[PDB]
Amino acid sequence: AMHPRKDWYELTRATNWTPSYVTEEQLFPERMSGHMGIPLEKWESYDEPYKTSYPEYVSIQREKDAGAYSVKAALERAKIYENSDPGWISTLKSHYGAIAVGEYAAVTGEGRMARFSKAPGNRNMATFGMMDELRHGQLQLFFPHEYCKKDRQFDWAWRAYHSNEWAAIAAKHFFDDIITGRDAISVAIMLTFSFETGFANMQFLGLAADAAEAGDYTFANLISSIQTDESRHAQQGGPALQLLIENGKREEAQKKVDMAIWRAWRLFAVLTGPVMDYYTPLEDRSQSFKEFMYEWIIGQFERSLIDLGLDKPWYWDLFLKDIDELHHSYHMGVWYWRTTAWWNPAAGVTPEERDWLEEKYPGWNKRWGRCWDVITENVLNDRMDLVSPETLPSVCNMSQIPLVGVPGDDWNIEVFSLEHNGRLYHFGSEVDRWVFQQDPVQYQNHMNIVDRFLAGQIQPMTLEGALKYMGFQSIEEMGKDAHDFAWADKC
Amino acid sequence: AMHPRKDWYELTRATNWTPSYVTEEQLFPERMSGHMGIPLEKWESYDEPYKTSYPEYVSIQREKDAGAYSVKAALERAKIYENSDPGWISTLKSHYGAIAVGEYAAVTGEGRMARFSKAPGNRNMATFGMMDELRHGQLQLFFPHEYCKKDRQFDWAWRAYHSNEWAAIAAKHFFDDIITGRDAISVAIMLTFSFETGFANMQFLGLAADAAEAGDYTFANLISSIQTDESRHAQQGGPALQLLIENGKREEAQKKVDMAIWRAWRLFAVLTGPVMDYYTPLEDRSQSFKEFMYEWIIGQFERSLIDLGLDKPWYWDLFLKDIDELHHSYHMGVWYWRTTAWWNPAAGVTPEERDWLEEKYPGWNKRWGRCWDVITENVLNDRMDLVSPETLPSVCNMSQIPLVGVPGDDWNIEVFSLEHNGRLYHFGSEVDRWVFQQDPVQYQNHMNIVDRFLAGQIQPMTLEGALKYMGFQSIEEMGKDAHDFAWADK
Amino acid sequence: STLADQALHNNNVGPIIRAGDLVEPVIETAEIDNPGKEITVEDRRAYVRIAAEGELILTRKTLEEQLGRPFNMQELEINLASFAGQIQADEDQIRFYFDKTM
Amino acid sequence: TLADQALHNNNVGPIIRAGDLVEPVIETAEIDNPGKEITVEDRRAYVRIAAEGELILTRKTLEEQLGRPFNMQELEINLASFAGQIQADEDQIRFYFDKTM
Amino acid sequence: FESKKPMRTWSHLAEMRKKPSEYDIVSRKLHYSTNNPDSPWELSPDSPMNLWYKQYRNASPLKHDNWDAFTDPDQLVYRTYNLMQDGQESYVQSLFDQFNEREHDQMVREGWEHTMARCYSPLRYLFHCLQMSSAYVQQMAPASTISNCCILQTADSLRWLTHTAYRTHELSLTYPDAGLGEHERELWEKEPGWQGLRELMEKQLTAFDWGEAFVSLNLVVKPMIVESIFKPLQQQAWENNDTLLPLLIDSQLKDAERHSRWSKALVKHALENPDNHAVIEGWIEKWRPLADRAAEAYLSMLSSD
Amino acid sequence: SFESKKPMRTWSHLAEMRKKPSEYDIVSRKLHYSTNNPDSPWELSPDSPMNLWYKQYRNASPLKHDNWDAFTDPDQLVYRTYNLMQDGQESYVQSLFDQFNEREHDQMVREGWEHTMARCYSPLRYLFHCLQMSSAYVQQMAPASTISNCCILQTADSLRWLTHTAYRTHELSLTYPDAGLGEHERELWEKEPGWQGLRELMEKQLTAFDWGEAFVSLNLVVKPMIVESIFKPLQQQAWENNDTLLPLLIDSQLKDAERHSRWSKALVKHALENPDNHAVIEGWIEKWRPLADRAAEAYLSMLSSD
Amino acid sequence: SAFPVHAAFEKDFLVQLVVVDLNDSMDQVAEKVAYHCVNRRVAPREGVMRVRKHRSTELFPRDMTIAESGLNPTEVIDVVFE
Amino acid sequence: SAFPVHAAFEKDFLVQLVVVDLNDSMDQVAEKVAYHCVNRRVAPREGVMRVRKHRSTELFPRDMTIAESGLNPTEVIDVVFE
Ligand SMILES: [Fe+3]
Ligand SMILES: [Fe+3]
Ligand SMILES: [Fe+3]
Ligand SMILES: [Fe+3]
Repeated sequence: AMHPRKDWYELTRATNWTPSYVTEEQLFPERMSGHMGIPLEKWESYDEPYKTSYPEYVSIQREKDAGAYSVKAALERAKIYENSDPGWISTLKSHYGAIAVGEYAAVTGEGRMARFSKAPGNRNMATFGMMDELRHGQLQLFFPHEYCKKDRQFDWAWRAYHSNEWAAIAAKHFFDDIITGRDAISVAIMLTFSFETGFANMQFLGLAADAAEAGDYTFANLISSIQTDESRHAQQGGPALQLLIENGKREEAQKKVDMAIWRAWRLFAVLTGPVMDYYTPLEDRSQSFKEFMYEWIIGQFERSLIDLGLDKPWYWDLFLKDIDELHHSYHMGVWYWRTTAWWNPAAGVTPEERDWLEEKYPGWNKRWGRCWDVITENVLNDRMDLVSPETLPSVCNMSQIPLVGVPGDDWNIEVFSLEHNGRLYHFGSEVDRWVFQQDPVQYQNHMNIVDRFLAGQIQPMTLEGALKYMGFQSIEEMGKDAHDFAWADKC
Repeated sequence: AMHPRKDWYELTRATNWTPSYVTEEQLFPERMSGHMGIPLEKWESYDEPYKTSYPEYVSIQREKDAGAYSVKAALERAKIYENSDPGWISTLKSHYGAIAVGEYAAVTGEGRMARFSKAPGNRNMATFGMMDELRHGQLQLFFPHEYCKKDRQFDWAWRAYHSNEWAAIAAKHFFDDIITGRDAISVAIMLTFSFETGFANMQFLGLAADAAEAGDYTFANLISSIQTDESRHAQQGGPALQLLIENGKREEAQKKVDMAIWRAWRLFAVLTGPVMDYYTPLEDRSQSFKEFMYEWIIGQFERSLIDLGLDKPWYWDLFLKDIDELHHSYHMGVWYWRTTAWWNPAAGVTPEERDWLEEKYPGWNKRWGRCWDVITENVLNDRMDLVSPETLPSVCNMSQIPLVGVPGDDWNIEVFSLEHNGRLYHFGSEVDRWVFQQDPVQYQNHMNIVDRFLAGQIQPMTLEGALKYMGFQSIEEMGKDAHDFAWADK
Repeated sequence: STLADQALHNNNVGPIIRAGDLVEPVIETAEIDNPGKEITVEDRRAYVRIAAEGELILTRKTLEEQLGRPFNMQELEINLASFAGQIQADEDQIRFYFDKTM
Repeated sequence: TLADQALHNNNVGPIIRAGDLVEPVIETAEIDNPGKEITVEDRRAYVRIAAEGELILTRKTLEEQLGRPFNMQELEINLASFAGQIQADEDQIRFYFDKTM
Repeated sequence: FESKKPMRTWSHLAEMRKKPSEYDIVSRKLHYSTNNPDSPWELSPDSPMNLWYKQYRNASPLKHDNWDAFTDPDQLVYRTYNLMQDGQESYVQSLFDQFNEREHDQMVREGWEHTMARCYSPLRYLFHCLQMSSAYVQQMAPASTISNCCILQTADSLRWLTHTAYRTHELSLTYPDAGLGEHERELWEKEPGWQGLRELMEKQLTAFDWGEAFVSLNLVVKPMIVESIFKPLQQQAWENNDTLLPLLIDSQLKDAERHSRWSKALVKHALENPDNHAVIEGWIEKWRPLADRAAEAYLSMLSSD
Repeated sequence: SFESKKPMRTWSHLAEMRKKPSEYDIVSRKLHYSTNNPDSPWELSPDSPMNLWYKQYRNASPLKHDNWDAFTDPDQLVYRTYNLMQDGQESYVQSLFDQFNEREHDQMVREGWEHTMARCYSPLRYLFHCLQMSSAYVQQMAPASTISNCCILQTADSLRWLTHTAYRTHELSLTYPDAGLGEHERELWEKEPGWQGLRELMEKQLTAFDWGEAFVSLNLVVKPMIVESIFKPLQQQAWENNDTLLPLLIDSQLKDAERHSRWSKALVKHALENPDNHAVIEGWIEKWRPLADRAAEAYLSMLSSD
Repeated sequence: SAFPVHAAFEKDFLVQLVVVDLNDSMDQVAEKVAYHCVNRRVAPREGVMRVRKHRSTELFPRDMTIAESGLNPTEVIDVVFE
Repeated sequence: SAFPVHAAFEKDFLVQLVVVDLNDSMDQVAEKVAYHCVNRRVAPREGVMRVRKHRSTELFPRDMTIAESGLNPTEVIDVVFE
C-alpha cells in the first residue's frame, strides 16, 4: 500500500535546524536572504497552499510537456507562419524575444529562495520553481527555433537578452530588479505579486485568447500550459507576505509590492498593450488591452492583494489613468522607431481599427488620432522620410522606455526629474521617480541608453551607430511596418 | 543491464508443440485455421518482418495515444464543426459511421489468427493486432462522440453496423467476408493485402492529406496515427503468403488476394471516391481519387504484391477502367438516394467543380454531366419532387451497392447475372460474379436489401418503409444535400 | 473610476481553466458541488473563467464523474491556468475562497 | 501506359506522417544512402520519401538528425506507411525490393 | 418520421441516469453479430462462420437476455490499460536491469538453475495456451464488454510469456549448461510433471462453446495456476535465494487477480438467470479433476530432486 | 552601414557548429546574459549589492576559463528528458515502496534495526536538504547555463532523496512507533556526535560563496564522500540486518549520484584546459578534504556503534 | 398482378427496381420505367421507347405483354429508343 | 558648442533628444525641435513658436540665447505656441 501525502508531507519540510559552527546570520545573510531580522523559528509556520511533491511533480510535468510538444508537432504544417497576419507574426517575435531568456533568469530568482529563504516550505517549493522556470526557458527557446530558417528576427528569441536593444534593456532592467537582483524574501513577494499572479496573466492568458481567435493553437496551448506552473509556484508569495505582516513588516512589504507592480506595469504596457490593441488583427481581438487589464489586474490580481491584507497602492488613481493612455503612446513610439525593434510593428490605424479604438477609448481620434492623421497623409503622399525618425526619443531612467504623454487636442506631457549626486535623472511618472528614491543604490549609477549615447559610449554617435550598438547584425533584423504600409490604401 | 530483443525474441515465439491428448486437426481445425493441410512443422519458419514485443508495445502505444488525444483536446475550439464546409462534416460522418465499429470487428479477425494460426509469430503479432484494432475502434467512437450533441447523424458512428441501412450492409458484407467470416490464414492474406496495405491508405492517409488542407488536424492527426499501427500488424501477411507459395498453394493464395482486393475496391469506391472528388471542398483536393489510386494502390500496393511473388490480377484492365468511372456513378446514386444515407452528400457540381472534374476525367461533362444538368434544371425550377426518388436502385448481390454504369453520351451499362441453385443473382461487374462463383456457400442464401424488399420483409413496401427498416429514428438523421442546394446558385 | 471601483469590489472566486477536456467537466462540477450558488462562466476560447461568490468547491469525486475517467486532484494543475481567490487544496477537493467581503 | 509506368517502379522508403520526424528522416535518408537520389513528395498530412531498390535509415544517423535520444522502435509513432519490403532491427530499418521492374 | 433533438451521448446510452464515462462510450454494445439470430454475420445464413457462431455462441446453455449490460469492474479501456501496464511493466523491466547489475543470478542456491529449467521456463507453453484461449473467448463472447476483458487478458498472457522468455535467456547466460532455452518443448511434451497441465490445456482449447470456454479458462484453469504454480514457485524461490522471481510473480498476480475480478463479475451477472447456476457448477465439476491432476503432477515435479 | 544576410538554420551563436544542433544545444547553451558585462552583471547600478556580489563571488573567482559556455553535460539532459528519465526511476521506486509494504517488509528486519535507522538514516533529510540548498547556490553563481542546468537537476535530485527519506521515516514509524522516527531527527542532527562532522562540514560548505569553491567543495569533495562513507556503508548494514528495501532504494539514489559525478568530472576536464586551474582545484580539495574525512569518520563510527 | 423487373433506361447511370404488371404491354412497361428516369436524370426526347432483354439485339414487340414475353420476375431489361 | 536638450513639442506624444547650439536663440532652438515633429506627428500651424523650461509658465525671450537662458545640458524644454 501507499501512504497518502498528508501523513508524510510535514517531514519533507522539517529541515530547519539551529546552526552552531557558523552563525544564523552567516548561514542566512540578510543581503541574500531578506529576512528583515525575523528569527528562524518564526519562519517555520510558512505553509505553501499549493503543494507538490517530487514523485507527483515529475509525473505531472512529464504529461504537461508531452502535450505541448505533440500539439506543436501536429500543427507544424498548419501554415501559421505562412498564412498568419504579419502583425500576429510580430506578436510571436516580440513575445519570444522579450520572455524566453527572462524565464531562464527567473530560475535564479527561485534558486535565491531555494538557498537563502529561512522558510523550509519556501525552499522546497522554490526548488520546483527552479524546475518550472527551466521548463519555461527551454520551451520558449525550442518553439521559435524552427522559425529561425524563415526569418532572422526569430533569432532574437535567443539574442535579445544578449543585446543592448532598448526594449531588451527595459526587459532586463525590470527582471534584474525584481527577480535576480534582490534578496530571497524580496523575490518571494515582488516576483510573485507583480509578474506571476499579475502581469503574467496578461501576456500568457490574455494573449492566449487572442492567439486562439487568430487560429495559432500551438502558441495558445504553449503559453496557457506555462501559466499552469506559475499558478502553482507563485503561491510561494502569500505565506511569505503573511509572515512579514505578522512580524511587524507590513509597511516595508507594502512598499515592495507597490514598487514591483508599477515596474511591471510600465514594461507590460510596452510589450502587451500594442499587441492587444494594434498588432493582433481586429477580428481576433478578444478584448481590448484595457478590458483585459480590468479583468486580470484590477478584478482578479489587485482584489487578491487586498484579501491577503495589503492596501490599494497609493498610486491607484494614477494607475487607472495610465491604463487609458500610456500604451497608445508606447505603441506610437515603438512604431515610429520601428527600425530599433526586432519585430515589425503593425500601425493598426485603418478606419475600421480607429472606430474600434474610439469605441474602446472614447476621445482616441482627437488625441493619438491627430498624430496618425499626419503619419497616414505622409504615407499616402509618398513622403517616407517623414515616417522615419532622425533623432532618439528621450528615455525614462527607471523603466528604460521613451517619455511620452497625451498628444493631439488636449496635449499633456510630463517628465519628473531629479538631481542626485551630481547627475540629472528624468522619469516617466511620479511613481517611477518614487521607486528610484526607495532604493537609490540599486539604480543611481545605471545609465539608460540615451545617457550612454550622450556620454560617448555609442560610436559613432548616430542613429545607425545606435542600431549597431543595439546588436542588429543585418538589415533584415530591424523592424518595419508589418504590412509594408498596405493599410494606407484602406484610408 | 538489459539484453537486446534479438537475443531473446526467438523464445517468445517458440510455442508450437505436438499435440497428443487431442489431434493436430482438432487443435487447429481447417475451417477456423485455413492451414490447407500444411503440417505444423512448416509454419515454424514464419518470420514477421515488423516485430514488437510487450514492453515496447505498451510504452510506444501509450505515447501514440497521448499525442492523439492531446491534439484533440487542444483543438476542441477551433470551430471545425462550425466553420467547416458542410461536405467536410459529411466526410467525417460517413468515415466514422463506415469505419469505427468495423475496426472493432477487425479485432475478431486478429483474434481468429491469435487462436487458430499454426504460425507462432502470427499468433503473437495478431495478439498486438487485437490490441491495435481495439485502439482503432475506441478512438473512432471517442472522437465523434463529442459531436452527438450537435448533430444526430453522428449517432451513426456507433449505430450504423447495428442497422440495416444499405451502405452499412455493404460495409458489413465486406468486413464480414474478408475479416470475421473466414479462417485465420484467409484473414492473414485477404485482410492484410486488400485493406491494410491497400485501401486503408486511401481512406486513412489520402483523406488525411485532404483533412490537413481543410484545416482539420484533429482528424488528420488521428487517422495517420491509426495507420502507423496498421503498417506494423499488416506485415503478418507477407510471411503467410510466402509459406503458402513455398508449400504449393500459390494458386489458392492468388485467388484469395485477387478476390479481396476487388471486394475492397467496390466498397472504397462508394466510401472514399465521393469524398475525395465531391464532398471535399475544391480548394482542399490534394489530388483526385484517381490520382491517389495510382499513387497508393497501383504504384505502391500492387507493386509490393508483385515483389512478394504474386501476379497482376486477372482483372487488371477491368480494374483500371473502373478507376475512371465507377465512383462518379456511385456518387450520383448516394446523392440522388441521399435520404437513405446517414450523412449529407454534397452534389459537388458547381461550374468550377465541373471544370476540375473535366480536367481529372476528360469526358465527364458528356457523361455524368448529362444527369447533373437534368437535376440542376429541376432545382432552378423548383421541381424538388424530381430530385427525390420513388423507387429503389437495383443492388449488386456481392458488393451490396447499386448497379451502375456510364450515363449520357456513350451510355454503357452491364449487369452480370447468374443463375444458381434455382435463384437469379445480379452483379455489378464480371469480377463480382467471379467472386461469387469462387465460394457459393459464403454467399448463396444471402439476400441483399432489394431481395428483402421484394420478398415482403420491408413493410410497407415503399421508400419510406425502407427508411424505417434501415433504422432511422428521426427526420434529422436522413441525408440531405449538404449545402441545401446552394450550389444551384452558382 | 466608478468602473474601477466596481471591478475591484468583487468577491468572485474560482478556477481559470485552459482550453482542453477539463472545461466542461469543471463547469459541471462547479454547478453540482456548489448547489444554490450561481455559477458564472466567461469563455475566452483559450481559457474559461469560472466563478461564484465568496467560495467555490470542486470535489475530486464529482470531477471524476463529470470527466468520465479516473482523476486525482493533483492532476488539475495540468489545466488550471489561473484562479481567483485564495486556494485550499487536498486529496478530496479544492476550495477557492476569500477571507474578506468587498 | 500511365498504369504501366505507375506499376513498373522500384521506389522504396518510408511514408512519414506530419510531425517532427519528417525532416530528420529526409536528412537521414540522404546521408545513409550516398549515391542514391532521394525523392520527396509532400502531401502536408504525410511525406513520401523514396529511393530506387533500397533505402536505409540507421538509428545513429536518425538520432543525430532528430536532436535527441532515439531508439529504432520509436519510428513507428510516425511511420504511417512504406513502399518496399521491410527489414527492421535495433540499428536500422531497410526498405527494399527483391525484384527489378 | 418525427423531428428529434440531438442526444448528449449514443442513443443506446441516453437512458443512463449518470453521464456516460469514457468506458461506456467506447466499449458498450459493439458486437453487431448478436443482432440477428439467423445470420450473425452479413453473409449467407448458412456460411461456415454463421454456423460456427449459431452453434458455439447462440446455442450456449449459459444464457442471459442482456449480456451487453456486463461491466468490467475495472472499467479498463485501451488507453488506461496501456497507462497502467506501462507503469507495471517498466517497473518489472527496471527490476530486471538492477538485479542483473547485482548479478542476482550467480547468488541463487546451488542447483536452482536446474529447477528453473525444468519447472519455470516451460511455462512459456502454458502461458501461450492461456493467450490462445483468451483470444478464443474474445472472439466468441456475446458482448463487447466481455470481449474487451478477454483482449486485455490475451495481452496479459503474452506479457507473462514474454517475461518467461526474457528470464529463460537471461538465466542461460549465467548457467549455459542446464538446457535453458533449448529443452522446454521436450519438457512440455514428455516430462510427466507437465503432462497433466498440457492435457488440460489441449482439451480446454477444444471446448468451443463460449460459456464453457470462459468457465473452464477463467474459473478453473486460471485460479489453479495462481494457487498451484505461481504461489509455490514463490515459496521455492524464497528457499533458494531467488529474490527476483517472487517480485516478478507478484506483478503477474496483479494481472491474474484482475482477471479474477472481471470473471467473478461476469459470473454474478450470469447468476441473475437462476438457470445458470447449475450450468456453471456443472462445467466446474467437469474440469476441476483435470485441473487438480495438472496441479498435483506439477507440484510433485516441483517438489522433487 | 548594414549587410544583408540570410536566415540561419539555428541560433546565430550555434550556426557555425559542424554538427546539427541537438535539442540540448538549442535550449541550454549560452543563456546567462549576466556574464556579458564584467562591470554590470545585472542591468542595474554597477555597484548595486547583487552586482557587487556577482563581481566578487563569480567574476573574481580564481577558477578561470575564457569559454565556460562550451562546457557540455555529458548526459545532455534537458528538462523534458530529465522528467522522462526520473518519472521512470521514481515510479519504479514508488512501486517498490508499495509492494515491499504489501509484504510487510519492515516487520522482518533484524531486531534493533529500527534504532539504527532512527539514528543513522532518518536524519539524512537534513543532510540531503543541505545538498539541495548547496546545489541551488552553485546553480545561481555558476558562470555558464550549461553548468547551472546540471545544478538545477542536482537540486531536484537532492529533494528527491530528501522525500524518499521522509516517506520511509514515516512509513517505518508505523511499524516502530517507539524509536523516535519522525520526532527526534532535528535533535540528532544538532547534538548527536555522529552527525556533528557532517553538520559542521555542511554549515561551512554552505558559507563558501565563491562559485568555484562552492562547486569544488560540494561536488568533488562532499558528495563523493557521501557515496563512499554513507550510501554504500548503509547498503552494507541493511544487508546484515535483513533490510532488502534500502539497498534497492539506495541503488536508485546512487544512479543520481553517479550522474552528479559525471557532469562534475566533465567540468573539471573543461576547467583544466587552463593550466592555472590545476592548482586552484587541488588547493580547494586539500582545504576541504580533512573536514570531509572527519565527517565520514564520525558518521561511520556512529553507524557501527553497537 | 405485380411483376418486378430491374430496368436500365437509355442514358441513365443505373438500374432500378420497377414493379410492372403481368399483362402490361411493352409500351406500358416502357412508360412505367420512364416515370423514374426521364426528367429526373434523363433529358426528354422524341422517338419510340422499346423494351429488350438486357444487352440483347432483339427488341420486344411494342404490343407484346409481359406474360407473353417469357421474361422471368426480377430479370433485367433495357428501355431504349428506336 | 553642442548643447543636448530633451524637448517636448506642443501636441506631440513624446519628448525627444534634440542637440542644439550654445549660441542659438530660442527662435532657432524652436525650429530645430520642429524639424523632428511638425509634418511628422504634428500638424503645421500659424503662430509663433516659443520655448520654456518643462512645465514652466514663463517663456524665454525669442532672442535670448541658450547660453543666456541659464538652462543646463539635458534639461527638458517645451516648445509651444503663443
Ligand atoms: Fe516562468
Ligand atoms: Fe514564474
Ligand atoms: Fe484498424
Ligand atoms: Fe488493421
